[PDB]
Amino acid sequence: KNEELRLYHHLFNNYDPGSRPVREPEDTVTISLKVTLTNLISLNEKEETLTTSVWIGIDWQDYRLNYSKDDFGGIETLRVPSELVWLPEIVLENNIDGQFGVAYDANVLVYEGGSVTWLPPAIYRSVCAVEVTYFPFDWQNCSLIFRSQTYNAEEVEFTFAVDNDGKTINKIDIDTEAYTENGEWAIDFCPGVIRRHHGGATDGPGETDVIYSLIIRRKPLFYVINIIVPCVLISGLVLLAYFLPAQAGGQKCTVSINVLLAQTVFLFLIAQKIPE
Amino acid sequence: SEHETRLVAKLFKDYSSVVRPVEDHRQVVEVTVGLQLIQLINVDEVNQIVTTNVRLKQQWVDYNLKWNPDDYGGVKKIHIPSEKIWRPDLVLYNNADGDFAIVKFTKVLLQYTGHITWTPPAIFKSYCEIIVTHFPFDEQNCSMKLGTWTYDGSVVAINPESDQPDLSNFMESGEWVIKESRGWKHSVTYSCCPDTPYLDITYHFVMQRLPLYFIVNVIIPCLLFSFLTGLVFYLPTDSGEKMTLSISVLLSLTVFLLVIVELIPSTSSAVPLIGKYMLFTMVFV
Amino acid sequence: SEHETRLVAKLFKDYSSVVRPVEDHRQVVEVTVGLQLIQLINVDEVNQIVTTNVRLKQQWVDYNLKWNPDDYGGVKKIHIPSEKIWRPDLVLYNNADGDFAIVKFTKVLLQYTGHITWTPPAIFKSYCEIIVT
Amino acid sequence: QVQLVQSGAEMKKPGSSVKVSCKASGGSFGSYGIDWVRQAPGQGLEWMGGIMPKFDAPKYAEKFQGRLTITADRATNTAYMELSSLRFEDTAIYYCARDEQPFYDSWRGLYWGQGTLVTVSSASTKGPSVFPLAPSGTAALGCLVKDYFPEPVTVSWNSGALTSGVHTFPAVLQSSGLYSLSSVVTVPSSSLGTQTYICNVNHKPSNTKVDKKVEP
Amino acid sequence: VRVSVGLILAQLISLNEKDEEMSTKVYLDLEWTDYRLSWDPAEHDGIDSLRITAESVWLPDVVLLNNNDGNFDVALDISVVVSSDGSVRWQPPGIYRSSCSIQVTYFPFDWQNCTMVFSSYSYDSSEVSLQTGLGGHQEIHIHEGTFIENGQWEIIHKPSRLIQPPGEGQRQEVIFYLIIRRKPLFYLVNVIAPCILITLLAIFVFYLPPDAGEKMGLSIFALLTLTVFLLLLADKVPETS
Amino acid sequence: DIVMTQSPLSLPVTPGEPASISCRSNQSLLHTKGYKYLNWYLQRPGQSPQVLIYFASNRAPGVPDRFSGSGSGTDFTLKISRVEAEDVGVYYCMQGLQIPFTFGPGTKVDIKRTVAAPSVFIFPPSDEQLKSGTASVVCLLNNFYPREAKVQWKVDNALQSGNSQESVTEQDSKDSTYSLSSTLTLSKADYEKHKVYACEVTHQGLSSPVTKSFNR
Ligand SMILES: *[C@@H]1O[C@H](CO)[C@@H](O[C@@H]2O[C@H](CO)[C@@H](O[C@@H]3O[C@H](CO[C@H]4O[C@H](CO)[C@@H](O)[C@H](O)[C@@H]4O)[C@@H](O)[C@H](O[C@H]4O[C@H](CO)[C@@H](O)[C@H](O)[C@@H]4O)[C@@H]3O)[C@H](O)[C@H]2NC(C)=O)[C@H](O)[C@H]1NC(C)=O
Ligand SMILES: *[C@@H]1O[C@H](CO)[C@@H](O[C@@H]2O[C@H](CO)[C@@H](O[C@@H]3O[C@H](CO)[C@@H](O)[C@H](O)[C@@H]3O)[C@H](O)[C@H]2NC(C)=O)[C@H](O)[C@H]1NC(C)=O
Ligand SMILES: *[C@@H]1O[C@H](CO)[C@@H](O)[C@H](O)[C@H]1NC(C)=O
Ligand SMILES: *[C@@H]1O[C@H](CO)[C@@H](O)[C@H](O)[C@H]1NC(C)=O
Repeated sequence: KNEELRLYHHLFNNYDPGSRPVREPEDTVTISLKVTLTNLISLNEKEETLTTSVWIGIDWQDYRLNYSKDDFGGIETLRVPSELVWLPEIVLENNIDGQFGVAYDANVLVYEGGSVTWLPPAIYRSVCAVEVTYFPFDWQNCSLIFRSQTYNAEEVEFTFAVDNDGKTINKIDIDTEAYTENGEWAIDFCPGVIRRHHGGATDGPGETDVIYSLIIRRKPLFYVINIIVPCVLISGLVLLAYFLPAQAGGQKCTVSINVLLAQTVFLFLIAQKIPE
Repeated sequence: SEHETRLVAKLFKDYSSVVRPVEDHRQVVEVTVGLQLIQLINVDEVNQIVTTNVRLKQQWVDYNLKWNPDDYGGVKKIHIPSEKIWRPDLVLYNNADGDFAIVKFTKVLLQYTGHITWTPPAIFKSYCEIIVTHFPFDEQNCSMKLGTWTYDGSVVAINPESDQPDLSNFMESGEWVIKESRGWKHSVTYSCCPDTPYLDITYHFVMQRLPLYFIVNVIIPCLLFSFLTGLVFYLPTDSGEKMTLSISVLLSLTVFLLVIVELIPSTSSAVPLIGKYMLFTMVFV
Repeated sequence: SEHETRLVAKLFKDYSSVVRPVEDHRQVVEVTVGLQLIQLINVDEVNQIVTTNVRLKQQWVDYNLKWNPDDYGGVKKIHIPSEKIWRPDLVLYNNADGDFAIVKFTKVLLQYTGHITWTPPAIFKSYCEIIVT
Repeated sequence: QVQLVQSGAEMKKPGSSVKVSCKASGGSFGSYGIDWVRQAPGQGLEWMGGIMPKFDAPKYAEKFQGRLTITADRATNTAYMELSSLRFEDTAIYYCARDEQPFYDSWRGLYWGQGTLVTVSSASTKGPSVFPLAPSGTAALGCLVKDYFPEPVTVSWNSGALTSGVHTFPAVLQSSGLYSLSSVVTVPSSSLGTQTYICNVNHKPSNTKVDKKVEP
Repeated sequence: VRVSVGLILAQLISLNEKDEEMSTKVYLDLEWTDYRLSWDPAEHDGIDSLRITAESVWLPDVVLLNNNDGNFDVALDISVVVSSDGSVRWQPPGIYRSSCSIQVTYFPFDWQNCTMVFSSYSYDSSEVSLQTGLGGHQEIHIHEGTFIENGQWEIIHKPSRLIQPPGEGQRQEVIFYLIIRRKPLFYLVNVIAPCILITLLAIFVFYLPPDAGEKMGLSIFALLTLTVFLLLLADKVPETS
Repeated sequence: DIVMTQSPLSLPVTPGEPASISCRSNQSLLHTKGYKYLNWYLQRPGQSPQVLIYFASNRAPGVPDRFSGSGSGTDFTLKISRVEAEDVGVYYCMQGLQIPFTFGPGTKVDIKRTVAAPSVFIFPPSDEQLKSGTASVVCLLNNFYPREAKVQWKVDNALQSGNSQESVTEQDSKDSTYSLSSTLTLSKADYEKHKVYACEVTHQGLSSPVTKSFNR
């Protein structure tokens, strides 16, 4: 007999994944949230969408799934499908494509002492209003807002995770050795904040969410080499018209109006890249 | 069929796909992982994402899916749905915007010895750094990191099937040539968890771009414009068409910039060689 | 935790999601429809299609989904999958090329009084006559 | 049923190398879960080495480091050992013990091979020299088989007709590397004068057919 | 198990040169015998056939091996037709995107050789054997009345061949070949004729007198028009090298 | 290395009543996860070793329910509910915690039977035997039990060493008694320097040792 099977039958024969793991209805379930960013794929200016590859670190306590390693042959971890256990149903509220949930429903790790860990990966397409004023020498403030789609703040609340040193991880975690910077965007800052609102008596039930603010800086090299420098030189060419003679062979109006035509071609070129 | 029907009914009467298929929980499930590269669909230099069509061959033993062929009419191998059994949760760690794990759940070949062979298809959209310094003569080493997402090396071990990926059924690519390929296993153990190593197998492919398309479509017109640039100095001033020639060469180059942006990728990781040649020609004009 | 399990088992022992949830079949089910506009994603002047991100709040009462909180440890509200219960089949009549009805079947907030609150997300692509004058 | 089949017995000399295989059938085996255990004549079991998932590489005993190489081939369901620089004390029966699903940091060995005898000796093949052991109310007599190599030797009495009282002692290795054994039988003292007793020593490698007459 | 594989081409949707894929709408024609689904019509009120949902019976997992978009299966499962003798006929619709290596040398005056490789994904040759469908007729069936003719591609040949394994894991293939010829009228009108006219103007430049002061303008605007047509062609030509 | 020892060195048993073996380590074999890495192996006469209990409490697949195991961090026990005639062999305990893994000396098991005194038969060197340049004196112990028996060759009350050899028969199934021969190897030069040779037979059940000799 596999001891994992015996432990699974002991824990899950009488278990409801639809009920919160609280002994009383008015108790609150605390969720320890960490968000690790693996890749920043793109920021679509035209659609105002940010595509990112992340995996969410979710930890919480479940007294129903509490066991001792001594009773079950020394098992310290059990992997089970996430569909069999209660989940807080964390979603990206500010998704633009209608995809709220995670990309791959990975197994939950059920540790001894009722501790449940879920580390699913996700691809998110989020709304990011592009501040166009200084494009392409611009920085953006894209937000990733996470919340429980079902439970309110009194039912489920969030806390930030802690590293091995004990400090609170109030930011987006990035593994430096595995991170490959985006070709166009550099991530400068990524603070995290847990907000609470609608908690007044007039408001009624309180609400909470976690917001991560990716401060990203554009690298303007492509626009500098391909657009700005040629356009500046072509726009400087009209100054040469002042030195040509005012005769038939001077070609003063030739140089000026053709520079205007080149500027129109550059307008057509630039219309394909700028936001709308 | 009747023998196989009876066998399947016996096998899946009390089977559990939740737990690892081990006689003892202290045993390790060894998974032989073999990647077959079928096609190189695309290399995205802008978003740094390589798309490939792969077969991810996985082999492991299931202790509970054993039978004696003499009791079932000599049936020594069968095919069963993969969704009914425990499988390793191999995940592409460097997935950019595709699927992280397997989504096409094909059938597994099950031997009477408990040996399982599962070879599902997958479209790997992997994120790799695209160095554009020597474009279109650029070489790109792009890797695919694979490992069990929720299982560590102490409960599930993974080993490569072979030192190299299987390129036997690889379709010839009209843009890239795979110079080298190799599959390396890695093990990382943390001081916090010294008894639970975390394993992965990284397949890397060294690819060389075929530059004929960009030579014909980009370099040759630029060379012609560069040659035409100096001809104005052989054109006398009395012709009254020096500025016509020069400014119209500039107009042709400006219109050709549209083709340039249409063809080459647009990224700011570095200045490509073709971009340097374009800028040189423009400053020349 | 056990009270919620017992309550959910009791309610759905002889529940039918196809029948309208009324005491008597000649009654009219009253549904309160509220639209929350989250984002105006895009207006397509060529195809005349406005795409928006919305929350379609729906409220109604189910006669058969009632309980006394005193008999279930003071439980006054629970969360139920919307697939298990009868729902109104609201459809975007002027849908251009999107989804006609709700496809994201989120959970519903069910009170002990039978009042159900369902606020699914949706992306409505609607046909809007565009005057380009 | 799962069966492990090892290679054949080998005759080797000091300084040479022996490679013993362990082929599996009826089951599926992997890169780990292989251990080699030898048993010298008149001695206990001794662990030589093996492969475990903890190290992902073979680990050997202090005695065998630099001489022993252990490998396992998942594709062909077989394992090998290669012991070089053989010594006289390396003479033993070598076993392979395997598990289909390996333990992480230990080993069990649910399936064992049949064992292969590796005999390290500088001596050459040589037939036996059968001397009689005449008896000094029951009389026991036999014939001593001495200075023979290699194994085995089958000893019978009365052309195999006499089986009762036939004790075939285990062959014992001398310091010279040559084997020796004695076959004996106990009979009534009165039977010496009425019944004749004769031992037939046969040596399969040399096809030796020796019949030594026995008399008091 | 003997499986007969045929193909009916409902529409040749397109052939994308940039993506090197051929999009086709087809109806498969799969025939095999299942002894378990045999019955006597005399004992069942003369019922000689049944129409059963595909998922309710065993199917051979015949898939397009050379698909480009990752979709292996059929677009709709529909129903099989089971005969009293156990014969099963299943003609599921299919929208497929198969990989086609484009011979770009003579584009747009070119013909392509786009294949559709069909085989069982799992069962080996000792379990399920394939044969070309007929009812020999080793070809893709096209109903002339209802066939949606392509406006850019003309079908020259449409054979089908059974490929045995080389020389267990061995698997047969049934390959349906579509040899299609492009119809280049669009490129003749929009590219070739303007190029010819510009070339005539480049020739006639040499008849222009030098005293007019108009040679450079004509020649270089001809070059500019050629650049414009290069911009035109960038969206259409293949990307291979 | 961790030193492993077992007791008793030899255990006679009767079928139909239980039995017990014990093993002890000089280090605690307790793992950090809470199980003890101690395996028990049985090597029947002529067969390969067979695992009985692994990790000191777990019965391996295919093992009869008679074999049970238990133990603490340093002391371990193997128990048999009811011994069968097939359970005869050498039992080895092995720790699987620390490399190099070590087997025990091994505990022998045999069927118990009524104590029979040894029947002693002696063979002197033949006068023809010296002609070849060697001399062997063989003294025989026939049908004795238990296996524990000591023989020492004393010449004029002078104990010998390094010039004696031993050989024992395996337990015959029918008679259930052992047999033994001791071979003395001397040079022809050493033979002529002494006159009288005798071997001692000892057994705790005998009132005194039985010494036999011949006339030279
Ligand atoms: C494209 O990108 C991939 C990965 O992104 C690169 O792959 C690297 O390739 C090199 C070989 O060229 C690899 O280096 C080799 O790794 C082997 C395995 O190491 C693992 O296992 C050991 C334990 O057995 C661990 O200690 C180690 O941390 C790893 O987990 C080694 O066995 C090899 O040893 C060889 O080199 C050493 C040092 O010189 C010698 O002492 C040895 O004798 C032997 O010669 C070697 O170190 C490297 O691990 C690969 N990385 C990854 C992540 O896969 C490609 O090289 C790259 N292609 C390009 C750029 O051309
Ligand atoms: C990037 O975007 C985020 C989200 O918009 C910014 O954080 C937010 O900043 C505003 C201030 O501009 C905060 O509003 C303030 O709230 C306090 C509440 O006590 C109130 O007293 C102030 O008057 C004001 O309204 C808002 O709470 C905050 N949101 C958080 C913390 O998540 C962030 O500053 C932006 N980063 C930039 C532009 O660098
Ligand atoms: C789980 O059970 C053990 C044993 O009773 C107890 O010590 C531990 O505190 C429990 N954990 C929780 C989360 O209640
Ligand atoms: C057991 O074996 C020897 C005894 O000298 C030694 O190598 C080893 O350390 C001993 N065990 C101990 C003391 O832990």
